[PDB]
Amino acid sequence: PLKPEEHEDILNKLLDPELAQSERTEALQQLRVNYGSFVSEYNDLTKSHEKLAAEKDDLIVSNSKLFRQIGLT
Amino acid sequence: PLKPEEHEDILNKLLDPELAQSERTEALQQLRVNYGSFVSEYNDLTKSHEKLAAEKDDLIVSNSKLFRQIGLT
Repeated sequence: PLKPEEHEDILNKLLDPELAQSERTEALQQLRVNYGSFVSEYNDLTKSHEKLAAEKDDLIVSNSKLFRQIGLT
Repeated sequence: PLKPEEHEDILNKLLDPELAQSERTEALQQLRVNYGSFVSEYNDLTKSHEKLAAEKDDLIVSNSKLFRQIGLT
């Protein structure tokens, strides 16, 4: 969910070798939290889509058989 | 695109305050490389799951019409 820009700033902040240890730990924690959530959501759309796909496949085959008959007649 | 496990490794590597200044920028790049991808696949997936969703409902509709039609013959 973090806009590539927003995420970019963080990548920035972490560039500083002299960044406090408290603030750089905080930054890496946000990357973690955000990445975990992202993966989660992506993982849903991916299982939800895989299913939605299966249904489509059934229907394509089903209809291809029916359509072969609108031709018989 | 980057296994949670794989991303977890990077975030730990970057926690070390001593890490080689050249080296943290290197790894700090992957988080931008990978994050670029992710934001993409997720957008295409959403762009695709929308479309599939529609096609699915239409296949249902065209399945109903095909069937019913063959029955008139």
